Amino acid sequence: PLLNVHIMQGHTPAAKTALLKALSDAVVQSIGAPLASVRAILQEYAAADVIVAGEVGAAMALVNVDLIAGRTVELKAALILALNQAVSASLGMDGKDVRVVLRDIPKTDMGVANGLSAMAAGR
Amino acid sequence: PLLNVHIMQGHTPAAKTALLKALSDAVVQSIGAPLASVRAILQEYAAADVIVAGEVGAAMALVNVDLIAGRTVELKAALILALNQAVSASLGMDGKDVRVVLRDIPKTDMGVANGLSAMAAGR
Amino acid sequence: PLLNVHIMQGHTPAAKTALLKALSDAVVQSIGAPLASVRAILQEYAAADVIVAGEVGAAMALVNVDLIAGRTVELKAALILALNQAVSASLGMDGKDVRVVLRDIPKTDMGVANGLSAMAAGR
Repeated sequence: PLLNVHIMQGHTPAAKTALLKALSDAVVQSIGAPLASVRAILQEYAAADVIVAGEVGAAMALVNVDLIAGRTVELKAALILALNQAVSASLGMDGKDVRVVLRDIPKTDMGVANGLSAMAAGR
Repeated sequence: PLLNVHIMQGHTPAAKTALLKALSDAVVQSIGAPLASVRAILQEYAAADVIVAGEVGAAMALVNVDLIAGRTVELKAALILALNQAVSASLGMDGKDVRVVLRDIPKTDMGVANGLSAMAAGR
Repeated sequence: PLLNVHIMQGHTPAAKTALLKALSDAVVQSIGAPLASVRAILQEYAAADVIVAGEVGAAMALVNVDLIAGRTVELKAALILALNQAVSASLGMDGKDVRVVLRDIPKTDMGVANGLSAMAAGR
């Protein structure tokens, strides 16, 4: 799965390091994805650049997951839950302030190493 | 709906604040989304970081919307139009330079507070 | 097709211009998209903000493509391959460190100029 993570400015590099590791482990543990398929990249936002429920500057975290289609509803649920808890724990956040979005990508639509599709790679 | 907005560098803080509020209002009023479900986060780009129709540095704005599946085509048209107008009015841009992308996320695939899925929470 | 590209910090301005042009060319050449429909925007990441296969700071590149649904499996394979090669050639990267994700967007869900869906304007 390919994760892009969006957090508020203000956490330390060490805290953000632990978040990346915790998200990666959360993917491996919750759905059994091979470690080599797990990537996550992080971006920080100033409070002035976010709005939540009509309130500019309210805290949020967002984990977007592009992953190969075919996971059961139950594994998808485990993944959302594990990622939400990984963010809340790593950043000292309330889980109500975190959102996780899964985008099911068909195997013909997901690239892997050297520009082959996941279907081409026999995933 | 979760919005990530991509705009050119150089706009005033007031205009970016007005943009975020106008985007949130556009979602609530065009599709009747619960206010608590509406989040938007903003990212700025240097001209050197964009290419449009082969022209490097062409001004653009982009609104990506991850929203729960099931809205009618009619509601999606109202949403796309309302978001385009929110960008155009807030930033003083031509609507031809703005793009809106809606990504339908099944209720099993959309996280809500505390890492339950939208389906789990009875949406 | 609307591309958002994610690369590591530290590449030359010439390399990033070449990357934007090569990505645009790859889309036109591989699937026959009209040049006017092709946009790409670029974001750079610090080593501290990425994790790949559990390794914080491992170099990566990511090309996310939102495109109107309907392209065949073969055209998608050509696109994923061409985009991976545009990144690797432009940035001097190993193609194993690049990923491409395609997101099929129904015409009802893809905004075009002035807040109309691609269906309201017919793509």
